[PDB]
This record gives sequence, C-alpha cells and structure tokens, in this order.
Amino acid sequence: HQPLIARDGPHPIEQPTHNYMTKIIDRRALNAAFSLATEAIALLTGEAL
Amino acid sequence: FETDIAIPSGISRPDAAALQRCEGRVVFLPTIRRQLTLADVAHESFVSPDTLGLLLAYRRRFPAVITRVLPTRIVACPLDVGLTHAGTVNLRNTSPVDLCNGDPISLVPPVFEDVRLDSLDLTLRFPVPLPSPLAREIVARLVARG
Amino acid sequence: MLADGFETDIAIPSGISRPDAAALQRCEGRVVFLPTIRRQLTLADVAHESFVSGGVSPDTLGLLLAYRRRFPAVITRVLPTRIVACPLDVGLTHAGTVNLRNTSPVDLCNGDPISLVPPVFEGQATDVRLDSLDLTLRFPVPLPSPLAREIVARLVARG
Amino acid sequence: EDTEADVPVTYGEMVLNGANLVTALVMGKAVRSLDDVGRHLLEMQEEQLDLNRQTLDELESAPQTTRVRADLVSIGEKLVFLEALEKRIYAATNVPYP
Amino acid sequence: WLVDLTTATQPSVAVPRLTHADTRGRPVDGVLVTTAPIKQRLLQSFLKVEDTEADVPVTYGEMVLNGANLVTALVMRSLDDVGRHLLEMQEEQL
Amino acid sequence: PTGSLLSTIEVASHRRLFDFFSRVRSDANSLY
Repeated sequence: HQPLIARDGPHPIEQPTHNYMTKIIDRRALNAAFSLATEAIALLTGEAL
Repeated sequence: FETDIAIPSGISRPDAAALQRCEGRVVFLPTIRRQLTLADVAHESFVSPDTLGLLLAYRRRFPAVITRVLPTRIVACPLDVGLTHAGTVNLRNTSPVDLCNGDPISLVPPVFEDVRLDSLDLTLRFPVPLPSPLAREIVARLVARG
Repeated sequence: MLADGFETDIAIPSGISRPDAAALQRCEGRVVFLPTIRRQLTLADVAHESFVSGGVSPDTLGLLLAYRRRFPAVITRVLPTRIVACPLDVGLTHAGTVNLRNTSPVDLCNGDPISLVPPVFEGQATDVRLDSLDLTLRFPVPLPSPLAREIVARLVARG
Repeated sequence: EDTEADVPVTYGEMVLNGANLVTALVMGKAVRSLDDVGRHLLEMQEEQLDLNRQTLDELESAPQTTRVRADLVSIGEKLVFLEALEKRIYAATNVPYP
Repeated sequence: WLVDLTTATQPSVAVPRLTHADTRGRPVDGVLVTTAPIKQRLLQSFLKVEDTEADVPVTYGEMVLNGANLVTALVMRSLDDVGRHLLEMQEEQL
Repeated sequence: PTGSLLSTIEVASHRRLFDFFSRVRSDANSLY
C-alpha cells in the first residue's frame, strides 16, 4: 500500500492506491563430487559371488 | 466552503470601524487556502500597478466576497469553488450604476473614485461590480479618450 | 448531480492483452474527445480510427479543426471493464475539481487558462497503441494559453 | 411426434477452488501472533469446502425437471425442437428478428 | 561514515516468522560484512559490542498450496458423483 | 455408455476484485 497523510482545506490530490509487485526468480545449482574406488564397494556390499 | 483572513493584532479604534464597513465587498486572494494573512489581500501585494496591471492581476487571482466580519478574522468565500455548494452570497454595490435583475456582472478596477488602515500600514483597493454590457463600454469609452 | 457532474462510460472490449491492459492504467489524467454526450461509448469511437475523414487521415492542422467539432473530456478513473470520463462542457464534478496531468515539457502556474494543443512537439508524439485492438490514442497536450496562441500562430502562418 | 417435453429448471453452479488472498493486521511481533496469518489460510480454505459441500447437496435435492409444451419433430434418426420465435419474444418490440 | 552505510538503504518489505534478536529480544536491522583486518579494527576503538550471544532461527519455512487446477475423471454411479469426487480431492489438499 | 470417460470442464480466469475498491498500479505481467 501507499501510505497516506491527510491534509486540510479543499482536497487537491488523492485516491488511495495499491501496488502489485512481481519479481522473477533466478535459478542456480550447486555441485559436489564424491568418489569411491572398487576396493571399498566390496566392503559396503556384502558377500561375494 | 469559507476562507479565513486573519487580521494581525494592533488594531486601533477607527481601524476596526473601517473593516466593519466592508461587509459585502469583493476581495482577491492568491490561492484558496484556510490560513491566509491580510497582507496578501491588500494593495501592497499588487506591486504601483496601472489599469492594465490590474486587469492582468484580476485574472490570475481568485475573487472572493466577504461574509460576516469577525473582530479577529475576515471570513470570505471564493466565487469559484465555494459558491457552487452554498446558495446565495450577498454583494454590495460600490458602483454609481443601479443593478437590475438578471444581469451578468463582471468586475472593473476602481477607475471612478480606498479604505486605508493606518496602524497596519496598508491600503485596500476594491473592484467595482458593474454589469458586463457596460464593462465593454466604460473601458471602451476611456481608451477612446486617451 | 445531473447539473454538477456528468459521468460517461467508455467501454473496454473483451479481448485485451495485459501489455495493452497495463497501458490504459497509466492514462489516468488525460484529455479525451467524445463526439457526443452519450453515456455509453466504445474505444473504437475515442481512438484515432474514428478520427479519420473519408479515407484521409489529416495532419496536425486539420487535427485542430476536428477537435472543436467535438467534446473534450477528462478521464477520472480507469476501471478494468470501462473508462470513466467527464465532459468539460457540461460540468466538472460535485466538488468541481478534476485532476489533469502534464504531458508538456512546460511547467504550469496558478490561474493560467489551459488550452489544449495536438502532440506537435518533437520528442512528444507519444501515441498509446493497443496491439490486440489496433488502436492508437493520440492524447493532446495541455499547455498554458500564451503558449497555445503562439503555436496556432506558428502553424497557421506556416501554411 | 410429441407436444410436452421434460425440461430442467435450475441453473448450474460451480466448485470454487480459487487463489485466495490474506490481509490481516497483527498487533505485535511474536511467534504465535504471526502464525495467525498462516491459520487464516486454512481458516478460509476450509470455508470454500463449506460452500462447495452445499452446492452439490442443493442440486441433488432441488426440483429438477418440469413439463413444458413445445413442438417435437423427428428428422432422420433424432428428435429436434422445432421453434419459431417471433411471437413469444419479438412481439410488439422494435427489434428486427435476427 | 558508518551511519552513511546504514542510512543509504531503504528498509525491506517482508517480516520473517522468526527474528534474529539479542538475549533481551531486541531485533536486528542489518549485517555489515567486512574483512578480518577491518573487523578487528572497528571493534577496538570505533564501535561498541553491546551484545555477544544472539538468538537465531533453526527451522526453514515451508509452503501451503494455495489453489490449483481441478482436473479429474471417473470411468463409469450417477452423473453427479464426479462432482462429489471433486470434493474428495480438495479435502486431501487441506 | 458404461465404459466412457467424463471430465470436468475447467474455467480459469483472472478476477480482479480490488481494482474496484481502490486504485491499482500493477505491472504488465502480474498473474496476481
């Protein structure tokens, strides 16, 4: 809203107003790599063949 | 709607009597406003201008007719914004011309013949409410004299 | 009311895009030439489409001569479905005060009589064009009177 | 082939699922006093169900169809209302019949 | 000059649910971000540490679905029961 | 038909209730 101060005498200017503001989302992304060698996956999995 | 022209203090006894006489008389204000000093009304605000300088000034300014006069302030209503709301405002002749019913009345600067307040150090010139078909005559006679 | 004010209703059509609908709301205090004192009119009557003569869209001097054959009105509020105006020849409002807006590059002062002039100046020919309706709205320029007697004299003496 | 038809009387209504707007004044800045804007969302979104549970239960219970006199002519494989409309509507009005 | 940093910016629009505050609960209206040789210089002589431990929100906010398109169908039970299926899905959105 | 497939006819509209109570200055692309 646009705020109001009242004035005396004859009424020169206003009718009460609104403002509809719209703003555009800017999208981004974040990356983080992570590696595991085959020497460790055989420990995380379980039994062998 | 009614404006208030406040008299500044320091009023002598004949000076309150002179402002008491201008009951139904035309006053030019600069801008429509509630608070208004008397010095913007008076002839000091017009600087002395000639008849052409008054005719220019009587179109940039906004005329107002005095209502009742209080001992502290002059209550006047303007002829543009405050008269369409109210019904009827009395107006006094300063003219040698008798007004008839149904005339359209313009105003003329005081060419023919000055309420001066001595304590306040100002003069007051007031226009002459004569009808408009004479106003295009009386100006046109006097220009034809010169 | 009947004497003090007179509200017209310039109707807005159905199909209007929002790039066009958001341009009319910036046209709040303007000057609009009604041909009549009807209470219901359309934008095809207000716009420059109805302004054309038989086939000939006239220039800035003939633009004068079809002003004074019409009725100047001032927009007072732009609603989504209609535009509300007040013709100046009838009466202003109950209060008798309608807000205009400068399109001039020139300041105004107190007590100056306003005459309106076409968009004659350079850097001034701003026509609000509505693309979905093919409508231009050539808004005139409120100038002080001692300018408006110069410009008419500059245009008449040029011909 | 027929003279009297069965015709519905009620108009049709809607299920409103509208984008809602919240304006509420809050006196103070506390946690429980700012969540009342959030409660006002689910207070008003609940009331849209209270309207929409009525408008289905009215249409189930309303008097649906009445009996109307109108000409019915079969052409080919289907029934058709045959109708002339310059005596009911456009009679004694200055309108051209379209 | 530090007042000219803080009085050149017009204050924002949104009021958060949870506010950064003191131990007293007095809210905060901004953040200066400096470098370490500037921050440790401003703290000794120029400025005053009025509080040391702040109150900081922990939970991120979430969303409430405010209105979405009503698209259903049923394979045919009267014809009116498609409407009573529209109310089944709005109740699931509350 | 008992093997048919109905659907709700949807009316999507941009109502503007608050242009009539007060002045608005919105953008050109406000799906408000």
